[PDB]
Amino acid sequence: VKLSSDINLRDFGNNEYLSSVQDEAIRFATEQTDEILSLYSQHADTEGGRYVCADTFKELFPAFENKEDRATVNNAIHNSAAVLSSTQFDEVLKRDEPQKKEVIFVTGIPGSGKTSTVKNMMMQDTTKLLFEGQLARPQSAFRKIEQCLERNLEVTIVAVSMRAERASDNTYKRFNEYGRGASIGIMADIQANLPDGLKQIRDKFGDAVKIVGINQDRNSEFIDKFDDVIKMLSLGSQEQILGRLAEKIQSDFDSGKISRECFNQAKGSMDLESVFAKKEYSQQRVVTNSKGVTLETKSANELWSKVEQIPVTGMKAGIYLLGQAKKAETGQTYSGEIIYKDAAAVFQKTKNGLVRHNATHNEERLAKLVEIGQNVSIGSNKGKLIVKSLEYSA
Amino acid sequence: ESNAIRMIKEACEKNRRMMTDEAFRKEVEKRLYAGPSPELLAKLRVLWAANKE
Ligand SMILES: CC(=O)N[C@H]1[C@@H](OP(=O)(O)OP(=O)(O)OC[C@H]2O[C@@H](n3ccc(=O)[nH]c3=O)[C@H](O)[C@@H]2O)O[C@H](CO)[C@@H](O)[C@@H]1O[C@H](C)C(=O)O
Repeated sequence: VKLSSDINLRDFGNNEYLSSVQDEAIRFATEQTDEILSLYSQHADTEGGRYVCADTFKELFPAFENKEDRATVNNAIHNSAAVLSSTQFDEVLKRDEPQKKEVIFVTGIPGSGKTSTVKNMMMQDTTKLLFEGQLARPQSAFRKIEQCLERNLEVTIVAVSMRAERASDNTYKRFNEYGRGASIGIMADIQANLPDGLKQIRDKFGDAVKIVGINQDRNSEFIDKFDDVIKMLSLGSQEQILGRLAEKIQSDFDSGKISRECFNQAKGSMDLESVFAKKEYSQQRVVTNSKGVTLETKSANELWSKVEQIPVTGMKAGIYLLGQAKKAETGQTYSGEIIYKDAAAVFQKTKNGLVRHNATHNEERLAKLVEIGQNVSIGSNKGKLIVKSLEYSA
Repeated sequence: ESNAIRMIKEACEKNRRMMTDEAFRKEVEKRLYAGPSPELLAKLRVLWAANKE
């Protein structure tokens, strides 16, 4: 049994460990295909190889054995696991089994309970195959659906859905317990682009492919009609979701709700500073007084409503429009009182108006080095942060 | 309705039982992401060890 396709190499660059783990993985998958698929079918918890999934195939790789290594090696082995799952998909279809007429695809963001929902499905006499995998970039799924239709099999696509935040909590637990989490980059990518991929599938195949949903925010509510599935899944753009997830994993790390290892796996290869800089504070202002600071947002009706209040002593009265803040240029020093900060930004009132700093600066966390109400100078010498206090009594 | 759609709906009920019944949720989530079993892991070590370079 040969692999169904070639395994795409990723560029790891200077990390030679992952570059070697990738090559060991591709060699294994390519050369020991017969025996890998046999162990997948006859011996794993996979309904005799009918539950087909790239994640379950990762367990058959040596680099994936210890929980400590899984998050690190994941991206180096994944494509080998995915092509193995694709090969397995085809081998199950090759089995002449006239009774078995149904193929089910399960898709959704990591942490939404796709696999737990598949465990809760009871196999039937007509169930031929069950494939868990992303359908947000559906090019590869077109080939799978195509060869299901060639054999007059009934294709059903189940889109499991959940908020990014609740889904991210589920990956934290799964990482802490089993070393297997999910990156924010891929969580945002899947959730943002899944509506497009399902419509792409719907437009190409029509009624030949049945598309249903599971809303895990509404007590696992079944969604029959395709138009309702698209409304459920439309939970923001990739920029919004990635932005919200970036702020979430950072806030959870700063509060001590997750470890540094659970943070690094969730972050993955994202430059969080780059994400935070994209965040917009138009239609937003901070009102200061002797009691504290108050974040307010303005809606279309020209009304400010309170979003957040932080008690702080020693501040004068002021209104600061966060959308009109000048981005801090690198190299220079900005001296003034910190009027507001969050997971993304730090706002400092200088003599030349309100200045905005990114809360991270070259993997170095600015927000924790300053407090709201504190008078400080912030400057970066050779990409290295210098924060001095300017507090005095006289 | 097809068998598949019925199977999915029945899975959604057991997803709802996971929220109330805590003894059921721990029975489900124990296996899932654990890793290979000792029997499978024994077979795998022979497979990996027989094909080193
Ligand atoms: C988006 C992505 O890369 N990976 C995600 C996707 O895997 P999956 O759908 O199995 O993988 P694929 O790369 O989207 O591939 C899907 C299909 O594409 C063909 N193919 C894949 C790779 C390749 O080199 N050549 C090639 O031809 C092949 O037919 C395969 O079945 O969906 C899973 C949902 O259960 C996620 O857990 C997984 O992310 C976790 C966190 C992770 O990334 O580690």
